[PDB]
Amino acid sequence: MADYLISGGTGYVPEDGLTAQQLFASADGLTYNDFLILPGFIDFIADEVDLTSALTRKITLKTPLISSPMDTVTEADMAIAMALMGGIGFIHHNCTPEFQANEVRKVKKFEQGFNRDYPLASKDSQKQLLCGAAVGTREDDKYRLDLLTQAGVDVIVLDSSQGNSVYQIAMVHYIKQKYPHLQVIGGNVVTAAQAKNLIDAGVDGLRVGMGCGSICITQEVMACGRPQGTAVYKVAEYARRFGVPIIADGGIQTVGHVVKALALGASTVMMGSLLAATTEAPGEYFFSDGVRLKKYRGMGSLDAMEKSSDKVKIAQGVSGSIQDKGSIQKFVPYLIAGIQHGCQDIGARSLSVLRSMMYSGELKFEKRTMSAQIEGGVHGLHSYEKRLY
Amino acid sequence: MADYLISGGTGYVPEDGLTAQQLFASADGLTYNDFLILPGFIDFIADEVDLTSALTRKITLKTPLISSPMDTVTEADMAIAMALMGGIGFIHHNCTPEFQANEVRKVKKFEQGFNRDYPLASKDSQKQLLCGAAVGTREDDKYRLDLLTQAGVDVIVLDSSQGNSVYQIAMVHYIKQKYPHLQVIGGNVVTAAQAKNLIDAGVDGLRVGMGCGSICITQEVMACGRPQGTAVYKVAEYARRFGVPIIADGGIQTVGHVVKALALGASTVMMGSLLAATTEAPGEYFFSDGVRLKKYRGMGSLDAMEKSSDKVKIAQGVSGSIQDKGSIQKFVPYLIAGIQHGCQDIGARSLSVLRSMMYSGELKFEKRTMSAQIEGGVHGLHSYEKRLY
Amino acid sequence: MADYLISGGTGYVPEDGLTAQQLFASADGLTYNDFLILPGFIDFIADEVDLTSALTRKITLKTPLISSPMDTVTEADMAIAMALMGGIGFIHHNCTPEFQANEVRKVKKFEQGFNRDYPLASKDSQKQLLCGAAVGTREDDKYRLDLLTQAGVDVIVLDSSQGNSVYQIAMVHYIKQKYPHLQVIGGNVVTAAQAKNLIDAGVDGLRVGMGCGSICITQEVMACGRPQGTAVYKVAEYARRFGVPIIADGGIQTVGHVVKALALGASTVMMGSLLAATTEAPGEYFFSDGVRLKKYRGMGSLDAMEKSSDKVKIAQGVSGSIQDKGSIQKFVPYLIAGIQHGCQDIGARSLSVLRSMMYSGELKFEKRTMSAQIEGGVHGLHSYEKRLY
Amino acid sequence: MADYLISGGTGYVPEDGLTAQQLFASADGLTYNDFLILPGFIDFIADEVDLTSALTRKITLKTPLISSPMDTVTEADMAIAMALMGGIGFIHHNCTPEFQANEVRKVKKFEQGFNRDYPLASKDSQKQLLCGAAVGTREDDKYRLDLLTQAGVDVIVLDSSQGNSVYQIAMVHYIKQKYPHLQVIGGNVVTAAQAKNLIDAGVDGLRVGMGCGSICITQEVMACGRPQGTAVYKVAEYARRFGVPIIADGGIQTVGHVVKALALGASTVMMGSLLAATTEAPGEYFFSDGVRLKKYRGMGSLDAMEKSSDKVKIAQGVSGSIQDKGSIQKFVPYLIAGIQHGCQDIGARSLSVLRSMMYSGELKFEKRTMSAQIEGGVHGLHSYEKRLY
Ligand SMILES: NC(=O)c1ccc[n+]([C@@H]2O[C@H](COP(=O)([O-])OP(=O)(O)OC[C@H]3O[C@@H](n4cnc5c(N)ncnc54)[C@H](O)[C@@H]3O)[C@@H](O)[C@H]2O)c1
Ligand SMILES: NC(=O)c1ccc[n+]([C@@H]2O[C@H](COP(=O)([O-])OP(=O)(O)OC[C@H]3O[C@@H](n4cnc5c(N)ncnc54)[C@H](O)[C@@H]3O)[C@@H](O)[C@H]2O)c1
Ligand SMILES: NC(=O)c1ccc[n+]([C@@H]2O[C@H](COP(=O)([O-])OP(=O)(O)OC[C@H]3O[C@@H](n4cnc5c(N)ncnc54)[C@H](O)[C@@H]3O)[C@@H](O)[C@H]2O)c1
Ligand SMILES: NC(=O)c1ccc[n+]([C@@H]2O[C@H](COP(=O)([O-])OP(=O)(O)OC[C@H]3O[C@@H](n4cnc5c(N)ncnc54)[C@H](O)[C@@H]3O)[C@@H](O)[C@H]2O)c1
Ligand SMILES: O=c1[nH]cnc2c1ncn2[C@@H]1O[C@H](COP(=O)(O)O)[C@@H](O)[C@H]1O
Ligand SMILES: O=c1[nH]cnc2c1ncn2[C@@H]1O[C@H](COP(=O)(O)O)[C@@H](O)[C@H]1O
Ligand SMILES: O=c1[nH]cnc2c1ncn2[C@@H]1O[C@H](COP(=O)(O)O)[C@@H](O)[C@H]1O
Ligand SMILES: O=c1[nH]cnc2c1ncn2[C@@H]1O[C@H](COP(=O)(O)O)[C@@H](O)[C@H]1O
Repeated sequence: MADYLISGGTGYVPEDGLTAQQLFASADGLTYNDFLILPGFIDFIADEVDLTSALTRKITLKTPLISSPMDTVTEADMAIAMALMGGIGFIHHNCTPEFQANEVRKVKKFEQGFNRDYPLASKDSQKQLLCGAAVGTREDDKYRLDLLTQAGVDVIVLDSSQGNSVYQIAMVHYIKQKYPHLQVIGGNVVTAAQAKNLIDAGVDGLRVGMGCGSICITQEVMACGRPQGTAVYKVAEYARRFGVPIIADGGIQTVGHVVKALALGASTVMMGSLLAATTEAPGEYFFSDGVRLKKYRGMGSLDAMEKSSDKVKIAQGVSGSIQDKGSIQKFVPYLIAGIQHGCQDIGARSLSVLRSMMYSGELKFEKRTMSAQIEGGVHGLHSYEKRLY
Repeated sequence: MADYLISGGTGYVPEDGLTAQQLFASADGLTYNDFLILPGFIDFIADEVDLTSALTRKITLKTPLISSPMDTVTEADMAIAMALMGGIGFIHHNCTPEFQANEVRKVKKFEQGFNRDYPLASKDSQKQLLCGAAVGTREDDKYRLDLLTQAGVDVIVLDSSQGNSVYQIAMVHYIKQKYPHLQVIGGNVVTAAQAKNLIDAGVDGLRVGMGCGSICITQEVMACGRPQGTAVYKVAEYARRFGVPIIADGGIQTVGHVVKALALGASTVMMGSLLAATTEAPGEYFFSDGVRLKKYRGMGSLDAMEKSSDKVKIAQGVSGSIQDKGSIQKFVPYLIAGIQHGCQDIGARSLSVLRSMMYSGELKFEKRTMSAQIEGGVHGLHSYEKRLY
Repeated sequence: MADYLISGGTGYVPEDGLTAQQLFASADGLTYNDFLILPGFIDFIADEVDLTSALTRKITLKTPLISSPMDTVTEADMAIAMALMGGIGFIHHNCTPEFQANEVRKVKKFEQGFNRDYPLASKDSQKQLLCGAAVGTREDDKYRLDLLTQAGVDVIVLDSSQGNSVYQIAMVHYIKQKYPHLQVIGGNVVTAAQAKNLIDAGVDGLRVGMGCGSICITQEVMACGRPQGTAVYKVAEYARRFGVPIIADGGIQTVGHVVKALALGASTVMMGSLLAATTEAPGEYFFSDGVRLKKYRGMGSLDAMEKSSDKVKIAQGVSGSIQDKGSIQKFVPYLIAGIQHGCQDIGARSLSVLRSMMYSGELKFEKRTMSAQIEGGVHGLHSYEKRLY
Repeated sequence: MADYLISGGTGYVPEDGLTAQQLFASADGLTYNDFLILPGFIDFIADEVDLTSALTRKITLKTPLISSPMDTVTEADMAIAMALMGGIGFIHHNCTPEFQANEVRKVKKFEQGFNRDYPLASKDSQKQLLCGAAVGTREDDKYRLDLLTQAGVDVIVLDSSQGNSVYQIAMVHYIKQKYPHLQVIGGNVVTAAQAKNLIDAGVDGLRVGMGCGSICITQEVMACGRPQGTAVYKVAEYARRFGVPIIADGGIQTVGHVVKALALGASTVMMGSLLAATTEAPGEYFFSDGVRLKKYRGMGSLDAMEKSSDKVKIAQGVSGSIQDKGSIQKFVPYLIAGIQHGCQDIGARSLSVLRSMMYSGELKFEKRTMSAQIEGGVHGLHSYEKRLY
């Protein structure tokens, strides 16, 4: 019985798999599809799994999930639904300042019932729903920010492809002195050197990803960006040294990508395309080839840039369509159950525990070859029907 | 004279290829498609090749092949046919306890003739066919297990996606105390750390693979699993230290995948999709686009979970169809002859010899690039017809 | 302020140094002099440090220190003194069976006072001092073992240069069936492959080291042995999987070697030359060139083999002398204070905690070049006097 | 109990240490002092160890030991004694042809008794002692070789610092056509490329080492040679492909160097300095500072090149003295017992088995750091006396 004397509270666990530190040592360009998380020990049911998540230094959500500040994803209906599910939405800024402040006002005034329960409903002190908003880094964004702070916005995201700029750092120093209470997320960043300049400017969170988004062409136009899994791991590991949470933003096609982003050190995950074409996503449904579709586009797509408007405009995103997904109040419970089940197979009873296992090297990972990615999908069938829930 | 003095019973063999230990040192995600086994020396005919296989610590099969405990693969007709061919079948548990015990009873009472010959017919002491059954890890599975042990079941498989759980370890300790004679296979596991907890619980065999199965989506939903060749090699090497055989389960598309699974240290191989849509697989044939198909589905697909029905259910598998393959009594002889010719090209006269050559580093392997996998398949033709036998 | 959300109970610690696994990855021949342990965090005084140590599966000492079964180190006076200090002594077997049983009898009958205090005095259930004895693997050792078990010996060490033998495994099986209460330490071993056979034979502890001891010539005579730090790490890691403690035996010149041996996974440390030429070490003091010396010799030295006696005898050790060190009741408190201060600088409040930090990767090491070993000694002085306490 | 089914005749052995192939992969300059052989499993007594050794393609000695063709080591008294002990001696050629043929004649005419027993006495078909002789690669060496073959010499060594020459290859072709029965050892070589040219010329054995010998200065004069352990391993591995045995020549200070040389693939070991200053070594004893010494010198030392004398001669060796060792009939039994005990600790019951274990990867090695070489010698004593037997 005296095994406790020879190694204390450890006990022997066979070594198998790679720590996150080893998984990224090779300096390949790993994205979420390129690796798996190895199963752990299960000693809890999947419903016990705590999804409590830092959005910023001060704001805590009960679900890691965020709707992206895009004009085809997040206006007040999306922000209300995401808050009720225990995430948040950032109202997009491809609209007039007064329009965006009116969308924020609708979220802050919602009250519910003015039929279901929302035990994760992600409220502020006054029992109003939490709301985020995007702003740019121009001089008009100072006026927009006056209106949004008057409308009771809880958190601001500085909304750029490349947040490591004098323009953004000046905007951070301006917000943190004029509205010291206001939580500011800087971004986008993909390197620790970008993250250090915004953390030194005093941001309360970071938004991580460049390229990677489903509608994005920044990598093939600008040559610039990073494989998103590697960016999330590198920026989360840097931001963690300063107590700064990160949002893994863009490239999330599946529940398994969400679990990978959280496991690599993201505190929250931001989705455009996964929440696009829901009932709460702005714009109308339409039929093309007998499929109920809704528009979805990059904010640096030409039609997104033509709205509300150096002579030649470089596209950084595409405009397209996503098939109807139903309602956020149906889809986000599927994401929550999928995340909890993923955490349960991993043996983490909490997302804070999941990241603690990753940084301690208790959590183990495994690379996938191309043939392993084929083997991990559906293969060898004549036909099949992938109904996820 | 001098050769024996200078190096004993060795003699010089040029070094070429990698040992299994070197093949997996790189920590890539190798699956079966990612590597080849190098040819050895042939000094026997392929019909000399002994396919004798440990299923558990106590049970030996004269052939390595197992039918998977799936409701579209293994009821009594499959289990009878697989036993007569010298494998075994595990009766699925997506049915009431009395139905599954009646399927087991039909296997144990079969006798043959109540006409081919079955010199590998895989029988117990009383000359009844061997039968396996699946059970879960709930409290109803204790009653199910009582009925199955009354029906004379020879071996139990504990049937989970992630067998390293308190629920499963408790079910192992319960079976081994109440039914000490009964052989228990634990699983599914893909890591040695999972394998150690079930081997310490006292399982008699392990079932290896998570993801990998043709109908499986656990990797894209849960983020969790392993490339199956790597999982088989790692878990077989760990389980071997304790005298525990392993079943390589799922991702077997070809005879070459079976030979690879056995070469990597699997004692037996379990198939769903390769034995699905045979005459003995449960369910009816049907025609769609002029092809004779039969249903094949994951046990964690939604329509499989609906049978005999936490409000939102997460799919871990798809539902689909496989093209008709004929009869087990035709197809399993093709698998046996294919395994024997593979062993003959390798220079192993037995599967025990094959694994001994692998652990001693006598058996050599070679990685395949993507261009080598293309080169290894059919290429450069206008059209062709792949008639396998 | 929610830093706990982003990484749970870990918290950020800069990475510096190597884990023990990395320190031995290079496959150099590291001994204790070849590496340092890096300092940790101090949150306790050195006297709080708990030195409770497993000698075997069942026996616990309150100090990690053992006197070696050598005829110039351990008879009853050494064994009494080492037990009173909270270690143990193994009575040597280079004597008649009746003489060794009489030495053991003197330890078991001691009582104290028939005046310092001994709060670590390392007693049995009946409040007698613990005593070990050595035996060989011949047929006369069965009679010797009968006398020693009648004399009330608590633990047996099987005393060979190379314990992985049929002769030794047979002696283990013989002891464990005839004397099932009796604790057996196997050895000497230096590889996990040797440790496997003795652990499978059923030893309760292992003695680790071959060559390495101050009087050793086994390496330049037999070509056979291992660098002792590497042997301790590799055998302790293997033995830990089975709950078997290890004794790091030989090559301990300093307190820092003891702290290194314990950090590398040794449960206890065995000393010959460090405890030789104390007042309790057998044999007389003598003067040569004006220095008070006592004889110290290997048990495979020719004069040690000439005592109590294939015509040509191979020496495996030398015969020599050590300068007088005083008394065990003065020297072992210096070793204890040195071990506790080493643990305090490391940041481990217990030896069980120290090994837990090492296996978990929290304890970091650092290799020393030859120039770093020079820099870590006394250097650049005209003269100096190294008074240790 | 079917553990044989899962891995055949292998059985599980924990991997620990390096195979010889891995030990030399790093391309350091390992000599014998730089590595250890790890202990194996002992299932035999050391006297069972068979030391039967190929000298050439045709000649077998019962002991691996050869006296070097040096004028301070091997004339007829040494060659007789080495043959009676079950090695051989090569009579040196720093003499006139008639003198060397008379030394060979005395060995071939010896008979014994014209009283110990010599069960290893290393005779030819006619029950005469085996004798070797050296020759050079000049035209006078053709006449010398006529006389030596008339005197009944059994084996010739071609005696050069650098055997990969037109002069030596011509001499090999000349011997093999004029005396087809006569066994020829080529050398010295240290690379496989040198070995390939002499093996293609048709030598029956190789002599391996350049520098390394105790009296060597070839490395600091010529810049040319190899670390002897590495040379033995490389040349033995190459020569083994053709069934050619190797002599490891020079740098043998200890029994452990002999066991290392044999384990690295040497079939026999050649000694100068270890057999110098024995009673059978040519030259007289003399006293200097009260020590009974005998001269020992390199054959390329100036005073060795003066005997039997562009104009400037380069020393390749030193002239010196060795302390008296006694008689070959006392010392060679110590070498034999030391080799057998080293083999017993390693777990090889034969030298053919030892080399088979090394090439198959079963024999494991371990590098020594400088601090491990210190720890492996005598350390931490005031004084000591190293009596070897
Ligand atoms: N994450 C991505 O990979 C990514 C890539 C492209 C676009 N987007 C999104 O599309 C939208 C537009 O992105 P963007 O980066 O093109 O917008 P942006 O306004 O940040 O940048 C456009 C250009 O204006 C410059 N700029 C910004 N503020 C300035 C100031 N005060 N003075 C002078 N120049 C200034 C920028 O450096 C850049 O050259 C945002 O919603 C953004 O998140 C995201
Ligand atoms: N590739 C694979 O290995 C794989 C992947 C997915 C599903 N499957 C198969 O699909 C079927 C279902 O797999 P599964 O893992 O979903 O079934 P499962 O019943 O093992 O697990 C379902 C859930 O219930 C939990 N659970 C199990 N026993 C419990 C108990 N007593 N109390 C409380 N909670 C308990 C589990 O931890 C898990 O959260 C099986 O046939 C399985 O083999 C296999
Ligand atoms: N550093 C070390 O670990 C080391 C090295 C050398 C010696 N020593 C010590 O010196 C002493 C002698 O060591 P040793 O290994 O020479 O003693 P030993 O008795 O274990 O071995 C001596 C020889 O006898 C053989 N032998 C042992 N039992 C036998 C049996 N029943 N039948 C036949 N042969 C048998 C062994 O295999 C070996 O060849 C011990 O105190 C030992 O601990 C220790
Ligand atoms: N460690 C060693 O291997 C080593 C090193 C130096 C010397 N030695 C020994 O010292 C002795 C002398 O060695 P050596 O190599 O100096 O002797 P050597 O006669 O082989 O070489 C001396 C020189 O003469 C040349 N030579 C040889 N045969 C020739 C021919 N027919 N025509 C023209 N040139 C020819 C050689 O190439 C070399 O330049 C030998 O006993 C040898 O084994 C050994
Ligand atoms: O026009 C664009 N080009 C590049 N990236 C964009 C653009 N518009 C939005 N993004 C990014 O894409 C993310 C959404 O990606 P998705 O979830 O994969 O669809 C957003 O949150 C932005 O970071
Ligand atoms: O619903 C499911 N999801 C994931 N894996 C499954 C599911 N049902 C069965 N499996 C696994 O898939 C294996 C069969 O894989 P196949 O032989 O490649 O078709 C089974 O034996 C199970 O381990
Ligand atoms: O004759 C011998 N040769 C080699 N090792 C020995 C011999 N006798 C004892 N030993 C070992 O040396 C250890 C003591 O080493 P020391 O503490 O460094 O002096 C003992 O416990 C034995 O393992
Ligand atoms: O003059 C010389 N220089 C260098 N090596 C020599 C010389 N003479 C003999 N040797 C080598 O030294 C070996 C003996 O080395 P030892 O046994 O270490 O003393 C001989 O067999 C030769 O290969």
